Amino acid sequence: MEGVYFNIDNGFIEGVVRGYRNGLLSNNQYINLTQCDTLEDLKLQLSSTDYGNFLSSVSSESLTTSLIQEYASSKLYHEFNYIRDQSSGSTRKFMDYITYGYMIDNVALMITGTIHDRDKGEILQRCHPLGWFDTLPTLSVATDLESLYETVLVDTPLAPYFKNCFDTAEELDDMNIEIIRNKLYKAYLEDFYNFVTEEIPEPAKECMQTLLGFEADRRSINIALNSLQSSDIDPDLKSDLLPNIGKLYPLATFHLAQAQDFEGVRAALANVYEYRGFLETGNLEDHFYQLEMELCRDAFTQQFAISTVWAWMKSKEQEVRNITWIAECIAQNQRERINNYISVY
Amino acid sequence: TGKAWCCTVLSAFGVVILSVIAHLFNTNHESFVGSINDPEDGPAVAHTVYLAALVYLVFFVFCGFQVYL
Amino acid sequence: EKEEAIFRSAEMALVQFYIPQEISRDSAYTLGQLGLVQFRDLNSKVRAFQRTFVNEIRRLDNVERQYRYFYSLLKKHDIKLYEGDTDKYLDGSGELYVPPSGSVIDDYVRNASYLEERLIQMEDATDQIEVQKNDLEQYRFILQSGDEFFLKVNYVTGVIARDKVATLEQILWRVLRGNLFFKTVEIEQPVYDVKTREYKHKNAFIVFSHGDLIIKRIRKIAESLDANLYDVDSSNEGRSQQLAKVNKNLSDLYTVLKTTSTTLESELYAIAKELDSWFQDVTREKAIFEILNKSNYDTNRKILIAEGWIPRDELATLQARLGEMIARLGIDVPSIIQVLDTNHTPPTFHRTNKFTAGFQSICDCYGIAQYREINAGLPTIVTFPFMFAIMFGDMGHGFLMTLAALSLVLNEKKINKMKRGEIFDMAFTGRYIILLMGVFSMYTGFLYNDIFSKTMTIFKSGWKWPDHWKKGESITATSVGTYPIGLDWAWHGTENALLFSNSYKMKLSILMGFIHMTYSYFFSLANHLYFNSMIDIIGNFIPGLLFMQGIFGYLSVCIVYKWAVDWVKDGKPAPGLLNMLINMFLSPGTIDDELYPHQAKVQVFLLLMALVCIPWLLLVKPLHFKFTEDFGDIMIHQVIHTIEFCLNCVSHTASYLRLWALSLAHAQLSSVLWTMTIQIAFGFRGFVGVFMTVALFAMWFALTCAVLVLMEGTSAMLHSLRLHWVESMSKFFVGEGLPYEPFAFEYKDM
Amino acid sequence: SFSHFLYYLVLIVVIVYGLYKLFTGHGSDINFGKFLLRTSPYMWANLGIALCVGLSVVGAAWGIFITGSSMIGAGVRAPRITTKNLISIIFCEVVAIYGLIIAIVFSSKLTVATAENMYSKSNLYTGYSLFWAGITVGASNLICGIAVGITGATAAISDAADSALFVKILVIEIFGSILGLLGLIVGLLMAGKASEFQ
Ligand SMILES: CCCCCCCC/C=C\CCCCCCCC(=O)OC[C@H](COP(=O)(O)OCCN)OC(=O)CCCCCCC/C=C/CCCCCCCC
Repeated sequence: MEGVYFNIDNGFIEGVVRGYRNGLLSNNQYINLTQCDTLEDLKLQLSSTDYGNFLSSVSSESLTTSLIQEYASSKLYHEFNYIRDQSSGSTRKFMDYITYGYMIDNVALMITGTIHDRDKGEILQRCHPLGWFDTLPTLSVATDLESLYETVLVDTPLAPYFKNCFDTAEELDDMNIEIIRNKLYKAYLEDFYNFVTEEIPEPAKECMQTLLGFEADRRSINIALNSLQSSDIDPDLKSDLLPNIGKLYPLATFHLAQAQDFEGVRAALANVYEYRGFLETGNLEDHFYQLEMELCRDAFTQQFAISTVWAWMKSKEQEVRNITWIAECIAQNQRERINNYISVY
Repeated sequence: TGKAWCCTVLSAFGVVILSVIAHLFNTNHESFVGSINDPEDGPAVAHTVYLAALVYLVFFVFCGFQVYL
Repeated sequence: EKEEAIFRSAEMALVQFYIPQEISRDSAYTLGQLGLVQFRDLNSKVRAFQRTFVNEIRRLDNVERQYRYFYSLLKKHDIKLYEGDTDKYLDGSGELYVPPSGSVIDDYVRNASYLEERLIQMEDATDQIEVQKNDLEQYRFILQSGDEFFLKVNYVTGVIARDKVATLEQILWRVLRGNLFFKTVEIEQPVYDVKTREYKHKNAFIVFSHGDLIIKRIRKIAESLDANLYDVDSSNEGRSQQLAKVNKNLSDLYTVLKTTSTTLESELYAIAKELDSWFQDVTREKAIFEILNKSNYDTNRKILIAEGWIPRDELATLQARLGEMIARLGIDVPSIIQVLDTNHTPPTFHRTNKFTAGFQSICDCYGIAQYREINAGLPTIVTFPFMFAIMFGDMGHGFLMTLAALSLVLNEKKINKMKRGEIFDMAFTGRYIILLMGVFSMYTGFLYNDIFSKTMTIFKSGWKWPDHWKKGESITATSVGTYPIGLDWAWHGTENALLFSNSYKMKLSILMGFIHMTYSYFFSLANHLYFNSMIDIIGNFIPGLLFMQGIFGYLSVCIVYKWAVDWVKDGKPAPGLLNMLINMFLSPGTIDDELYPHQAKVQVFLLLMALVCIPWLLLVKPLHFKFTEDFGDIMIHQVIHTIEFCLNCVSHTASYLRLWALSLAHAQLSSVLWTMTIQIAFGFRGFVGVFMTVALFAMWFALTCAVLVLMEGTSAMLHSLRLHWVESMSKFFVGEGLPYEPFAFEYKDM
Repeated sequence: SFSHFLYYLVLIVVIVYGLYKLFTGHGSDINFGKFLLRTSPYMWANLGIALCVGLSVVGAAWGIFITGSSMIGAGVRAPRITTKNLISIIFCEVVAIYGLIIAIVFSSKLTVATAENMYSKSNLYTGYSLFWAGITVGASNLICGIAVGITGATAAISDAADSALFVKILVIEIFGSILGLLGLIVGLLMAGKASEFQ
């Protein structure tokens, strides 16, 4: 059963990670930040939290809503690499797959810079540090993809994921790069679905199939709406961008690819209750964030499951996104939407 | 230093324990020679142990001067 | 009329302070010099930034940051930091002194801000020079290498790290499609980076090719990786020519760096001798405002209002010191102090000396005691090392512990001044715990009669062998008398020796835990009679007493009675006590072998009495609550109390068998260690026999001092601790008390 | 796979061997009755005493690293729990004590018997009983030890969340401990009427 063999390898991990969640902020703690006046009062209050002295090195003028997002994120990443260090075996695989989705973003981000002729330093600062690999800045060399592939990206673990991508043009531009980026997630989210079904045991298996199904469904919806900006795209092409694991597959991914307008999308999502009313009312992106937290809140009801590492990151990322929103509103003195923060804990 | 204190306290009680032992073999104390598997001749073993204690006594006085300086 | 606070916690009082706003800053220094007062937080609902002294605290928080910056640059260099008088302020004995001014503190601000502007510039004028330096040395080192390096623009050349030397080489194999011509040369001494702050091994590479398009991609790949490309002319004239220009500028550059680097360090020697006296005088200005931030601030009047706990004995000294403070000032102030009586939980405080402190620091780990209850620290002075010595139980290994600690006791003045590690603290913090674990182990070993696995032969023996026997004939001994003190030495070497000792040490262990448990259960009573809780006596004490005494006292009375009967002479058969205890539950009224008359008529009564005490323990106290949802909370706490108390009387009594087990194990390892090592040498003679006795004794003595004292001592010591935290203290120790952490200044190590 | 293939290649030899003897009129040759009679009752009695204290130590040592590995992780942020959650390590150790009380009781019943009266009604009875009683106490305390470790790894995590919740989960941890005490009782009832070897 669950707890009989889990603790041999991952007992210490589970305890630290469930201590990292108790430092997640509550609704009462977000209010105390809300009624602050300046950023010097926003610093004193997070000292009372589990953030502590993450800004002790910093003076009055040096405070910005940019420098706060940097040191709140950098505290998540040291905690991640600490846990990934202590891990071994399947748990070390699981924690490497989580990082393969952050370097896909950085591949697409270095390349678009070269098309606009910018310096790597100016770009590397805008790169996410969990998606780092040794030959990342070497992608600044060439624009042809097959050049970039053979010389650099073969050694990477991204090599299997470029099969369906050798249709690029001799010249390379924004809308071509985005199509590449979406083919990778299609192959990444299908390899990391089968990996869980084979090696990762229950009940974490049941929970990660769900959490990865939401990541798939969320993309298939955005990729369709972005296409409405475009002039026209063949239907069989979009079929090569939409993954094949969620609730939408197979019935609705058919009717999404063949959606010419917003109404044609609602005709496709109406036959699924989980996603029925997002388009109908309110901001779309907030509806997903509120459903991500609810699924992660339910992963912590379990025990002896390695899915809490996924749940923990996504929770604390949204924590960071709320801090910055509150911080901008304070400096800019706009306080109409300061209560926009998303919290389930 | 500790390289010298070690053989000083060690060889301190080697002089003491081995001498108390040799006294008993010599006097043929029951616990040391009473069983058959114990040695047959008491004082012969004491003669061998009186000398062994002197060897520890030399290490004691030598290392005493070493630490004393 | 000063009280002692070891059997029970000290009595405390709650006091109120009417401080004017003028002398608030000055009074707080004096209260910190005492170290007697523990302040409550009155402004507990106010948010952290809405508090009033927050602006004064940021001026001082910024200063501490600026000082952390200074201590970093120091440690970045080999400078040592000056250490001033840690006693010039106080000696820790509650003495008075006058505090700094408000203008001195405002000078630390502008000074510290003024120093940050200079050092931050002097460091960057230094680092930028070192970058120019490292670039040229690499440009110089490469030129030293000969022409073979340039044998096989024609070529590309530079410097790179050893770690990125294979990654670069693979890629260039892929670009050029095999037509690769690559040479690399190493460097042995690492290179210190100034931004990355690391020492780095490096190499120097070179690449050959003729295509113009192909070089510009080689130059980007090498620069995408951290590599610094350099120009080198192919002639052996253009190399020495450039080399002279470089070795010239480098000689120039040594002087330019040498001047600025020294102008930098000169400023630090000023800082390094007036730093640890500024840092202290700032953290103490912090400390008082936080105290003053716990206080309410009247806007109608400058009176500050505060609250604190103080020991009732230490009150007349408080009134005294403040009377002295007002004297030098010359102000007329009304009575600052008013004693306040209100329902709160005061803090718990026990006065400890050097002898009681280590025993008290053991119980405080498990929990802080409730206000005015029996302390678990007085019994622990004796019962902790005596349980150790039942297990340990040897005159040799105990005499060694006694010396090891008696060196720490006599040199304590020398040791306390000098600085200590982390292991050597606890050996010093418990230097009196180890003294008593040694003395008692010489008593218990004498009774067991074991000295380094052997026996003493002090008295006459109560056993006698036959007048005549022969070799190999199993012989039995006949009784004469009783041995006065300890186990008789006739058992030593005997075939049936464990059958006697195992039976003996079990019955010791069962009797010595029953006394340890009951004595700690009469501390519940002593509390209930001090807080006037009559119902808990009739509810909890009297029923639980009858439960276990009727079961586990009947066992202990029968062990003492069976030992006191001559069964063989009388002709009756001795009964087994394990079966007698089982059958009384399973099959009352039945006996197989009798221990005393009317055995069955008394057993069934004791069974009757225990079963009555279960529901009387279950029901009596909640009914009193109802008679006077909350009634449920009084029940479920009372229904769990019994199912534990009854089970735990069976699992605690069984736990005390570790007294027997760790004793038996310690004894056998000692004999096996003697029988393998020293017993062998005695069977040799000559010079070769003399040498083995010298070699084998040392290995006996070393394994003895390590395996049988340190490894076994630390095991048994922690099992003795368990029997206190889990078995004894469960009977009476409530816990969840508030500690006593007064406000007092101390030296902060930085 | 390989390990599962052998389980199915054993089952197929026991069947082909049973039917060889049966169809040939030799099914009586596979006689379990003689094996129970002719085997020595000291074998059965010395396995049970070993499999009691052995299988009880497996369970105790098991629960100590489920409860111990979570406390130490939880104790990083809440170091105050390692002495409050210590009670879970105590109910896991105590099932080993139960397996050592038995072995004290049963060792008394190990006596030498004459060669003529070795395979008697009473000495066979006494070997069968100390075998299944040892199995009973050992295999039952193996289960009570693993269970209490799972229960007590949660109570460490809940206590680090909030001090109040620790008390509420102990009730689950007490009921689990009853399993080891019942096993001890059942074993003593089996070996109650068993008599030492004559
Ligand atoms: C396993 C084989 C090796 C064994 C090596 C043993 C070496 C000798 C170790 C010292 C043993 C004797 C001292 C122990 C009793 C006294 C302990 C004591 O007073 O603890 C107090 C302390 C509270 O105060 P402090 O944290 O000290 O801080 C304030 C101090 N003013 O108490 C507690 O923490 C509660 C628990 C007490 C019992 C703890 C015992 C732990 C023993 C660990 C031994 C470690 C040995 C390491 C060997 C490494 C060798 C290179």
